Amino acid sequence: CTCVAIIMVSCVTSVWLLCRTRNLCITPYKLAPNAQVPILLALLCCIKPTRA
Amino acid sequence: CTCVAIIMVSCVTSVWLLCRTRNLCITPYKLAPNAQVPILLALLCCIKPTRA
Amino acid sequence: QRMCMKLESDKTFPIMLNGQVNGYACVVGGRVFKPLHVEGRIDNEQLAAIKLKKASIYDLEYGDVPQCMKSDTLQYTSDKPPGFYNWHHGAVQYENNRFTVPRGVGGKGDSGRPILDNKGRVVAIVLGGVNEGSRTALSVVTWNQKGVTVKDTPEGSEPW
Amino acid sequence: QRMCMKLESDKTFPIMLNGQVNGYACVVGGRVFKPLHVEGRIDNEQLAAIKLKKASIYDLEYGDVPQCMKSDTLQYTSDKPPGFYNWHHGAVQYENNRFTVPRGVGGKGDSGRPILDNKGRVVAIVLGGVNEGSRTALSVVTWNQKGVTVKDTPEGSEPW
Amino acid sequence: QRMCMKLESDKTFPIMLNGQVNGYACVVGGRVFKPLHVEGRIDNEQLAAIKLKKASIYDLEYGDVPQCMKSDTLQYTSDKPPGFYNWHHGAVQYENNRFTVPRGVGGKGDSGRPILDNKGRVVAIVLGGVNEGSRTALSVVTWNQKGVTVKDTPEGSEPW
Amino acid sequence: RMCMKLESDKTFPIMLNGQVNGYACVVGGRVFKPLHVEGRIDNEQLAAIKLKKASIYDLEYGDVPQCMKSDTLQYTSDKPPGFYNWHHGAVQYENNRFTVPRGVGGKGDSGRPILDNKGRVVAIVLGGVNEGSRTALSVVTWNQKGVTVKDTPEGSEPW
Repeated sequence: CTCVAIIMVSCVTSVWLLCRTRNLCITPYKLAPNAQVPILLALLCCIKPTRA
Repeated sequence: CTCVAIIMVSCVTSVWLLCRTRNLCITPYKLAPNAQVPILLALLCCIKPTRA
Repeated sequence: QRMCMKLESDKTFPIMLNGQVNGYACVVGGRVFKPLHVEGRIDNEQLAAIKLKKASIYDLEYGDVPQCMKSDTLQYTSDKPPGFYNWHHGAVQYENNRFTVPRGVGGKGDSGRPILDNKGRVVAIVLGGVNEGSRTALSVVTWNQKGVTVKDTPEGSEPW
Repeated sequence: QRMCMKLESDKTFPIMLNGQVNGYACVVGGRVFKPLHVEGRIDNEQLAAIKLKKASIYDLEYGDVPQCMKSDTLQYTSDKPPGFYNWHHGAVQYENNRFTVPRGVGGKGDSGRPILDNKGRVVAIVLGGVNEGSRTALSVVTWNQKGVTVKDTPEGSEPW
Repeated sequence: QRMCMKLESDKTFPIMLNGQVNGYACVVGGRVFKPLHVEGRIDNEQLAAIKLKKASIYDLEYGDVPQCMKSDTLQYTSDKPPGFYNWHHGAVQYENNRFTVPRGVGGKGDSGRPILDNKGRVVAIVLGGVNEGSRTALSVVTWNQKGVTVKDTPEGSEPW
Repeated sequence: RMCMKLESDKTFPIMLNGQVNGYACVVGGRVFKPLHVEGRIDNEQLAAIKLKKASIYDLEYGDVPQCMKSDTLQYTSDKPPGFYNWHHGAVQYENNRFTVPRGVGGKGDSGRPILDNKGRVVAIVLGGVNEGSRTALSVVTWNQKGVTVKDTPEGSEPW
């Protein structure tokens, strides 16, 4: 249950420190919405560029 | 409790298939509101004609 | 010029769904008929504060029109002859049972128009009505020759 | 100008409750119809020394009209078309059954007005009738197409 | 006089924190940008009744643009030359990186002004910007030459 | 001055479902809302304001923000037998009370501050039945000492 606990710790910390960082890196990008940068290939959980 | 159940079944089914059908037969009638038809004498749960 | 003069005076009410007029709540003969599938608040506190269930078989609401809106609330005759009934998007006349207008009347955002004579007598409320070749039909809700409230629906009806 | 000329000629009688008029004792079709909840004496000795029980289901009194005023008291037709029946505070018209007048008619101190044609025929007497909207109702006491004396009353009528 | 002609026609939206205009929601390139520490309702049902999370590093709300305002909202260029961009409290220009105005622009109740070309191109939004000797600065959110949305901020910025 | 000075003043109606039933008036710091008058207000500096009950006087209070501070209805406590004025006419009375001509309106009116030609609030309407020819004014006012008091004839009015 400790081992089950820490993975749930490592889950939710990974949730925040992915989804926040997935919410970020699109806020700089998906607010300009043209946003010509084909380095979306670092999150691939927040997706769909504009062909550019 | 089965016999008590089925009457409660036969209650609520009678509720809907009376009150819906009492909500109906006044919606055709109590929306025109003159509505000269003295055959309200089929529901007598939704009541009060307009003397006509 | 009674198609616009009289109708602007009528106390119909549009239904802004988040600011978007999708239909007109017309107060007609006592009780009000909101087109039910049309959703949204309305521009009257005595109308938007008005709880109402469904006349779902006809797809209408009801009233509960309070004592500060009634009494010239589009009084009317239940029947209709084949009359030139008029409203914002033009006039209608048809000879047997139905209502059909020239093409391009607009059903979307329109359903809710009470169907007034030049005299100013409601005979129907808009529901829809696909183009039948040339003309645009009208589905409506209306009254029977007996006064019985029916609805008139051609096939492949329009939204609201 | 028949709504005030013809009426002032008629033998209506206000019911002063210690000088305060609360309604009009009118003499209609033989007998007299005093509004019962209206109380106080009357300006006629042929009507002031006159004892009367209750038509409490209708909330009226009755006659017992002396023979001196007989032979001219507000003859009428029991029925009514959608007519512009008129009196002191204006005219009424409604298409089937009810009676509705423009707003501000006043229902206090007035219930007791007989409901006269331009011809001058009483098809009703006021019971009140709440402020409905831009117009105002009239609950009344009137007569069936069969001549049967009835009362017509919308929901939540007025005092007298 | 384009600083008011073009600008009044633009569909910004003030944020009344209980009547108190503390900032302007602006509807930019599709999505809408609220200065997020500014709080309160807004004068559009398309805009008032929407929930929005936080662009907390920039301190803004976000999209929430219904499709009816789509096809006309504040198209722009991400970049800017050192031009005279304009709004209600005057114009702005700077050579390198930033935005500074004549003194007295007002920070309170102002943050939310979009930053429009004479041509009508939104290059940024007000955040703040302390007085710099003679001039007043502007902290903003804007866009990189690459188009990356960034915020340019001098030290000791303003309330909104 | 019975309408020029008053329309310029920052009175505020209380719409109960759109129906005005009284005027919240911002009087020397604290606002004095008639309490039995219910409904929201046409000022959000005033409508988002929680206020407990001065139920012995049947009022609310302030808690008025600071933007409206430095300009609100400066007044005196006392009053001579002056021709104090507002929307529905003027008032004067000699000792203790306030009475106006008939038809001032008690309904939808209680909340008017009671202003001099100079524009000084010595009272606020509470009500006050018709007094034969004239009409009373139940009010809330200030004692000669300054003590905030309410004046009430028998059988006062709704708001």
